[PDB]
Amino acid sequence: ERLPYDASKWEFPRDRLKLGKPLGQVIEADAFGIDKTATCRTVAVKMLKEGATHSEHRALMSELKILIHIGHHLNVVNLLGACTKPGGPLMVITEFCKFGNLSTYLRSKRNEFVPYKVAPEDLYKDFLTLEHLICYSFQVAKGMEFLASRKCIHRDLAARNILLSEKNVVKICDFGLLPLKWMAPETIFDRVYTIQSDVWSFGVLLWEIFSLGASPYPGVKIDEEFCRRLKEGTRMRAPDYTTPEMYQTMLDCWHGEPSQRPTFSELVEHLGNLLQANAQQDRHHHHHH
Ligand SMILES: COc1cc2nccc(Oc3ccc4c(C(=O)NC5CC5)cccc4c3)c2cc1OC
Repeated sequence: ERLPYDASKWEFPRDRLKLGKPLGQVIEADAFGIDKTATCRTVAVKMLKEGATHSEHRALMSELKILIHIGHHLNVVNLLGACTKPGGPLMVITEFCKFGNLSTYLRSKRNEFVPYKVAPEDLYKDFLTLEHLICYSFQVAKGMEFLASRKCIHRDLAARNILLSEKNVVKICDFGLLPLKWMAPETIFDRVYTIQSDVWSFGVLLWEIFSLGASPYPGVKIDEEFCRRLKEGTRMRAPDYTTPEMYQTMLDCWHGEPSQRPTFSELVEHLGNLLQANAQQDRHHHHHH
């Protein structure tokens, strides 16, 4: 809230928005002239319900200022404008990501997956591959490195909070706002949220990605015994689409001591190298077959 609000730069006229169908509250809409292109654009709008508690108002208002303060980054949902002046409801507008959350998307591609491609490639039009999985991981790491470098803590980093746009570009959203499955031990037992606890979560996210949309800790009940084992040191087993290195990155993220966990910067470099390693390998697979 301390943060300022430049209406000149962000305010957008309400009658320039055509509110469409709901998505989640979040609504799909068309905005005319929302950006320089002065064209029509599909956008996602988060708005307050009729007569919302003045608490929900500043809540959504701070959501808008967080976005304005954080700034722009390709891997973080982009703020396009807002309706804050009197005359209608408060609305925060962001770019639209047509494919939705990464989790649901990955689940829908389980029958359309191959670790890598070889000619004839049309046998794999729009197929998910290891490069895709590692690439999504890389992008989210960069987004997190971006948020972290700004003292911003996600608090709920999971696949459902990752959105997918055109050309396999993923974006982080709903930051700084059961979920026990993504919470680090210290967050559960001490209620402590740090950048390092977001790393633990990144670990669960990795698992989601390499399980192609699976729910973490399958078959396990989330009770006292579950939390205890998390403390004892017990960890999920490798997911079905993981590579050896990736599962170790998960384990690293799930280190008991927060300080011993990798930083998002380290993770960006690591996943970056994995991505290249995979590409080289793929070039060979592709060249000899
Ligand atoms: C096709 O399905 C969807 C596509 C979507 N594409 C883009 C954005 C969507 O919802 C969102 C997600 C996060 C925010 C935040 C925000 O992240 N605020 C925190 C930054 C403080 C602030 C303001 C509006 C938002 C709209 C979408 C929702 C969908 O359905 C659920």
